[PDB]
Amino acid sequence: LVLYGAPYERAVEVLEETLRETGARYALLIDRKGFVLAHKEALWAPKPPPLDTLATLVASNAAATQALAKLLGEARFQEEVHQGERMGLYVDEAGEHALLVLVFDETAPLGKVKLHGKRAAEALARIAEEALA
Amino acid sequence: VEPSLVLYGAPYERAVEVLEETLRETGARYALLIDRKGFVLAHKEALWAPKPPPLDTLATLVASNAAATQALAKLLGEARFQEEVHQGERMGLYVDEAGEHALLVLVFDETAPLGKVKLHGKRAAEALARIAEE
Ligand SMILES: [Mg+2]
Ligand SMILES: [Mg+2]
Repeated sequence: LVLYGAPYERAVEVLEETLRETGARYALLIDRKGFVLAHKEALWAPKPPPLDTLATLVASNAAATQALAKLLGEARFQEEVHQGERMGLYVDEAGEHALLVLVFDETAPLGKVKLHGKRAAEALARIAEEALA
Repeated sequence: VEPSLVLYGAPYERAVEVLEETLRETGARYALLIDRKGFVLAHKEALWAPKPPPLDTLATLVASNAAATQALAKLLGEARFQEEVHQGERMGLYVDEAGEHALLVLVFDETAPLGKVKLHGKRAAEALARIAEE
């Protein structure tokens, strides 16, 4: 998967609107190998952790949790939320081959992270499908 | 190797009562307390639920994931994640710390609302942390 030109612009605007609606810090669209396709940071937030590193670790986790999903009777998980004391991550599918990642702190309410995250994942899935066909 | 903690006698009965209560309040299928090596310390299944998947394998895989996501937690400034939800189309899993060395796991389907799973799951995990610490 590779986005450039118009579809890239469109994915970046989705990530921008998603950050405004959720109050999350960083939003990324990544492939399942961990390659960053697009990313946006909230102006107010500090410098993120290295985002390629974050993406590789999220893609490792997505491959690894499939065995557990299969034990529950499904090919893979659709979404996962990992909460620390102060930081959390929401990961959702953007179609078959990509993942939306949102990194948030206590100032994003989780309900919004998940609601606008789902919506963003669907918009990104259309972008990704249209760019792949 | 032995478990990080083993329960017996009254702590055990009390951990089992937490698990049964949590199943009733949440509508979840299976409720387990496990350690970070994958041993099942206590488990309870809802009377209506079918036979679970192999619960020793479920605890092992949850424990493997709990080790593996520490690098990602560290990257975000945390020693490890404190709670995780893995959501499938129909099934889900809620994992929460029960003190330093044990994890509460709840396995649910769409008949358990997620807001109940999390609220009663967090209460269970705190009651189990106490049982564990002592
Ligand atoms: Mg999804
Ligand atoms: Mg907790």
